[PDB]
Amino acid sequence: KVPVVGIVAALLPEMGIGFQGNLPWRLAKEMKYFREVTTLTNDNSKQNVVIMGRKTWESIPQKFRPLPKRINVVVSRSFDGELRKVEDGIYHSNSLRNCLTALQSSLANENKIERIYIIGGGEIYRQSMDLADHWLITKIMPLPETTIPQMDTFLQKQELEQRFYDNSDKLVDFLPSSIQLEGRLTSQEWNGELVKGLPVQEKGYQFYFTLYTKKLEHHHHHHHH
Ligand SMILES: NC(=O)C1=CN([C@@H]2O[C@H](COP(=O)(O)OP(=O)(O)OC[C@H]3O[C@@H](n4cnc5c(N)ncnc54)[C@H](OP(=O)(O)O)[C@@H]3O)[C@@H](O)[C@H]2O)C=CC1
Ligand SMILES: COc1cc(-c2ccc(C)cc2)cc([C@@H](C)C#Cc2c(C)nc(N)nc2N)c1
Repeated sequence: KVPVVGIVAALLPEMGIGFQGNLPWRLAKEMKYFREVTTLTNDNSKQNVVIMGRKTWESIPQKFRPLPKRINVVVSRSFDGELRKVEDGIYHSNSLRNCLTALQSSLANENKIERIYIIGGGEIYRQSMDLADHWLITKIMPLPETTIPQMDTFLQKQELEQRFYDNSDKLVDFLPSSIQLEGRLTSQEWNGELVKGLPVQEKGYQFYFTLYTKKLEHHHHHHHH
């Protein structure tokens, strides 16, 4: 009932997302996008949830966690169960799946979560292909004289493009309405792939804000009593 949206910054063509527990770039504009998208709501009385694996949590600088103005959920298999408040702004869960079911109960949530953002990392994203309704992927490309950074963690692009289609034409409409983007929508070929979205450049990189949406499903079974 509440949308589940994975959100990620990935380097094309491998969709690399990390190296040695850290982001492989430092892009203030990309990070600003991430902040605004996850923080902002259309309804002023709601907040978003951000869910992340334990290793991702531990890599966020300590001055900046928990992420402000969002409900933070950290998942670890060594936590107690399925959704527990441990500090102001921090929930622990021992289960990505059960945590999502729990967050979705209108009795627990009072219909005051707008969206649930899944914010990483590799392990968590692997498991979220079947859980997310949408993906906000920042598609990052090294400009001509930019060294490709070393990377060790990757989005599952195969499974991605299996389950989802590039719905970037509807990106602007999908974002919370107060966000302001400086690009206009833009299709560009890059190493043999169509890259469609809203362009920025910063440091040695060009990047596009894109939206992926679940492909239409055939009606095989509805459960009847
Ligand atoms: N480019 C981007 O947009 C982003 C990139 N990243 C990158 O990803 C990398 C980190 O990814 P990765 O190492 O895979 O780690 P994760 O952040 O995905 O954390 C993995 C941990 O989460 C816990 N966990 C995983 N699945 C479950 C589950 N189903 N239920 C309960 N707990 C679970 C486990 O914790 P435990 O071991 O304690 O039991 C596991 O070791 C870093 O390089 C980081 O920079 C991260 C966020 C964004
Ligand atoms: C892997 O180490 C990390 C560090 C930070 C971080 C770094 C610096 C500061 C000042 C604040 C937070 C954030 C993250 C995670 C939570 C992220 C992210 C994410 C992004 C930047 N962009 C997009 N598009 N999606 C994301 N999930 C990880």
